[PDB]
Amino acid sequence: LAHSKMVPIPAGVFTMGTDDPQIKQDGEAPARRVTIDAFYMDAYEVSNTEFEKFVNSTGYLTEAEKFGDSFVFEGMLAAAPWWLPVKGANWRHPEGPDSTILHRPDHPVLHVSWNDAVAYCTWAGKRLPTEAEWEYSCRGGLHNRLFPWGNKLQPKGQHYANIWQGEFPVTNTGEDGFQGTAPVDAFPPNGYGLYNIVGNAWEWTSDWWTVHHSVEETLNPKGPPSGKDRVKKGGSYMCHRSYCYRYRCAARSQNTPDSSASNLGFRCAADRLPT
Ligand SMILES: *[C@@H]1O[C@H](CO)[C@@H](O[C@@H]2O[C@H](CO)[C@@H](O)[C@H](O)[C@H]2NC(C)=O)[C@H](O)[C@H]1NC(C)=O
Ligand SMILES: [Sr+2]
Ligand SMILES: [Sr+2]
Repeated sequence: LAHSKMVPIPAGVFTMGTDDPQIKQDGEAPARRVTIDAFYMDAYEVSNTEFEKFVNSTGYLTEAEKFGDSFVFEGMLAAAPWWLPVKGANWRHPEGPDSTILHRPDHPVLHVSWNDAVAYCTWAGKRLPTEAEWEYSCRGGLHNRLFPWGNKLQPKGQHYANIWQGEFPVTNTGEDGFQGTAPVDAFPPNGYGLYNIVGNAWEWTSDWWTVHHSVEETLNPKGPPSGKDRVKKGGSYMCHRSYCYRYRCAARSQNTPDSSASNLGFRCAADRLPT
């Protein structure tokens, strides 16, 4: 297991966003041409084992631990009735006090805030990716497709990402092999070597959130200089077309940087290889 390994994302120009927005309120449009310099992206979402190495090294206490609660999806025991603030829910106890990560060391770390993610990535000699880096990487060398792999949800009748099957929120059939999270190395990689870029855990990016984008061509854009929420990408194991079609690379959502939840993690990026 090399779950802190990075892959080289090649230099290129790509179309960020879409002129066929599916969630218009989220500023998926307009499509815009963005140039990205070559850099490195973590192949995997940061796992419990990998975060535990960080915590072991630094003593870091996450914002959820200090606040004393975090958001948990009701189905596995607020922004929606199915999100409950649970006392003692944190990265070690993802559904609250009497849950554990002992049996899921290779699953993505959860209940990590934007600040927690920055702390980890910087500790690791890395950083968060920008939204544009994240989206470019998500698209995996394909142009204007819905998903990392193309436009079909189940190409060749195969599951390609961990999202919801069944009637949300009452019934998760586990058709794709996982009701909650999957191991960070589950499912096929995309064209650049990334696993679970869409689905599984949401991923923080460095950008402040806005819904107002120009069509001007940009180079290594960093997002707006100010805001109140940071951008997160890719959707999660909770997402279903019926209520939440956010497992597309162009999709985007937000949370305040001190926020944490049972479907939200991250991966790191770097300009160059670290030690
Ligand atoms: C984080 O630190 C803990 C505590 O040191 C590690 O667990 C110990 O690891 C040693 C060495 O393999 C074992 O002999 C002990 O049995 C473990 N102690 C306990 C109380 O579990 C743990 O492996 C570290 N985590 C990571 C991801 O490196
Ligand atoms: Sr699933
Ligand atoms: Sr993901």
